[PDB]
Amino acid sequence: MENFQKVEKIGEGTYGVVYKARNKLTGEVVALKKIRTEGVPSTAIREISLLKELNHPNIVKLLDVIHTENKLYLVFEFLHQDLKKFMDASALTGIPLPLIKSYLFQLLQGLAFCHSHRVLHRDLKPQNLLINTEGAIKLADFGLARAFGVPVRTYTHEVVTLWYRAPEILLGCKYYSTAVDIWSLGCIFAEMVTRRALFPGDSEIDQLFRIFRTLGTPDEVVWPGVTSMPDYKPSFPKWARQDFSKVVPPLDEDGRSLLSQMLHYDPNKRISAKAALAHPFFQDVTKPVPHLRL
Repeated sequence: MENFQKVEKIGEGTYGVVYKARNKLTGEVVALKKIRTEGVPSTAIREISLLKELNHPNIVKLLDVIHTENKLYLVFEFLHQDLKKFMDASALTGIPLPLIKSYLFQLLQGLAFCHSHRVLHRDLKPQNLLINTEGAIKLADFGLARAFGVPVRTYTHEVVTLWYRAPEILLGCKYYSTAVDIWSLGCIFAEMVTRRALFPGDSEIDQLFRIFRTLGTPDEVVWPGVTSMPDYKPSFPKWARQDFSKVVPPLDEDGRSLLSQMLHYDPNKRISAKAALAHPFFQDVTKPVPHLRL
């Protein structure tokens, strides 16, 4: 809009270009996201308006929803870097465990908040986890997936990553529960620790099979009702579960215990954000300052 001066392009978003901009009135710097045409369905407008109310220290603040000239612009709080870039920058040495714990702890607080309001993300990934120089990490784009379905490709034709997608989604479950977000966060937790994506699938079946080879092909024992899901196939190969000691070294026993609970197949058995915050893994949690060189 005319009220904002585009400083620069932050990157390509799921729904449209993302710009760093300055409000010509408050002088504040923000993140402007254009959402991609008939006239914007009232459903999306109402949903997004509700998002302006779910405010939390670990949720990127939605400053304004600008709907003008039949176009949508979301104005968000600006943060200088995302977890994906931070992880890439810390490849040689890896994010210190204390910071990993702090980040997971804060992220769970964010999920617990949104989940308590029955709002889920559905597309959590390192790219939408933002951090600042003070040791904070925040979840970006929360609640947008429900307002605008998550596409296979972005407006730039970029392939939306499947790496953090929960198995119930891959198996065709039409109704998502807050458990999908815990799954994603579990995958992210494992990636920060090992410095390598847990399940880097490059297709839905490849993603599903990578999960199967690590956690074992799910059956009626560990996941009641799984064999009756839309995309389940009795012909799926049968792989045996691997031991977490092999999956995420050198994560200690508390970490492995919590990760296992965040990666449970049955969405109903998967640990909640609230319960995870009480896990012994966070007994010695602190808030370290990450070293960022902007």
